[PDB]
Amino acid sequence: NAMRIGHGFDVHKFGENGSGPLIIGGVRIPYEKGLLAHSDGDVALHAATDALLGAAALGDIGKLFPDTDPAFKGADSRGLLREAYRRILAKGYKLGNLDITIIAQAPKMAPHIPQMRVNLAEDLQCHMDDINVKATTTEQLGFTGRGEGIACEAVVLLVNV
Amino acid sequence: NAMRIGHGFDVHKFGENGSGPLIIGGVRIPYEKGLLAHSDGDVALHAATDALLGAAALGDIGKLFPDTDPAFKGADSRGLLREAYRRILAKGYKLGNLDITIIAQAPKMAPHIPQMRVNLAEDLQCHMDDINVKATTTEQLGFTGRGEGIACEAVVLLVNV
Amino acid sequence: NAMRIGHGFDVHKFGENGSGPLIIGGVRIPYEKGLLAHSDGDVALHAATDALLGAAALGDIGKLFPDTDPAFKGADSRGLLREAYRRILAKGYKLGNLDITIIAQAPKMAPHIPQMRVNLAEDLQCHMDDINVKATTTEQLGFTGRGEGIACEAVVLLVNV
Repeated sequence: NAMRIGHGFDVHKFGENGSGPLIIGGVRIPYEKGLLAHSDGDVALHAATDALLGAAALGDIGKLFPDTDPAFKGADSRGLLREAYRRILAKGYKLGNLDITIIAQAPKMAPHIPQMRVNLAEDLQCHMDDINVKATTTEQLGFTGRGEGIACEAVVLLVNV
Repeated sequence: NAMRIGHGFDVHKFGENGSGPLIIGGVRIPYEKGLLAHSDGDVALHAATDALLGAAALGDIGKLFPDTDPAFKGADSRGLLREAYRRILAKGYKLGNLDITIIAQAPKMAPHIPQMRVNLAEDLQCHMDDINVKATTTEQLGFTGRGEGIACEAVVLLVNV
Repeated sequence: NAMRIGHGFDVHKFGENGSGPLIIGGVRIPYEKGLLAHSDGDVALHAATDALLGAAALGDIGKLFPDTDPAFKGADSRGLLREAYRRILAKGYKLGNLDITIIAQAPKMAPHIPQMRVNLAEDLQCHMDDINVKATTTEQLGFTGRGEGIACEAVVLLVNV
């Protein structure tokens, strides 16, 4: 039972032309709209969490932190990540590595990726070499391209201890 | 050559407002429309199969079970899964673990996941701990959100014997 | 640090009704439009590259080959792949296996997959058994289904040397 694979996927619709400014990978990114979600609305962490729990066959964030429950209204996605990893460790697994892809027309994710990596390496208690983050656009096609929300895909490897 | 990775992806358009009621992960889920496909139309099994065959570098379900061939009109996706695994075993591989994500606005996948896991653990001849299933919506965005079909992504790890 | 996982994702919008004819997985496929990209516009290689670099926590193709830089206007995606792998080897990793899924309504990818596999096995310097390629459509749904562009997802396993 040496190694386990996991996959995550999250999308959030953009809000009004208010503020937010969208938080992603625990980083506050200036933008003229934020994302609409029951929680912090951080698609990168949501997708990373789902990957982790999925690898551990623990379901997903829903299965750990009921979406219905008012205790998680606006809750910090970094907190959820951190709890999820505590459970994974409990079960005798440890992060191998993590690869994330943000899918967004705008804003540019590039400048914020180093800090995102810092946050995750901190949260999954590991060296920053086990964390990789990418962005791409869909060349203006589909709802991400039409500019309506952003999406995120994650892929994870867990190692036995 | 210790371990091999695989990825799958399937989508089916919804039919009329007839019946179906859609079958997914081998589970019959009540819903006012079913999916339109040449076979059973089970996106979770289709995507899981593709992942498995992909990891084994065996192509995909097309390469094993010609879509053109009338012998697979309405064929049980569980049967196809089962044959595909027989071939994978033949080649000296065995499931490590499987993680699936269903992408759908409605109906709720939650209540049916335990049974889906039972079906796969049965079919891939393994303990149910090596099988993980998740759902998410795309927050009403895109064709899954517009309610037009459902999509499924799968990720697999094969181990050498 | 035995094995590392990676994920890639690319999409390109179709051009006019001119020529192109679209190049994918290094194969020239007859079609009445080609893809619109700053480079060769080969979504299969782009996604494969991103997976590789992602597994190596090296960022993505952007981080190696600035999109802004005029030296990569129309550049061969096979060249980029090849350079990326040189860097991965430099860091003590080697391909385990690769699985790719092309997502397209038309044209049919089927007949070209053997040759695509030849190109990659050549480029990643390995036996063709470590390379798997698939296509699917989205049953005419979404922008791939509406026929507006094609998309590609890749998944990779790197082994330590």
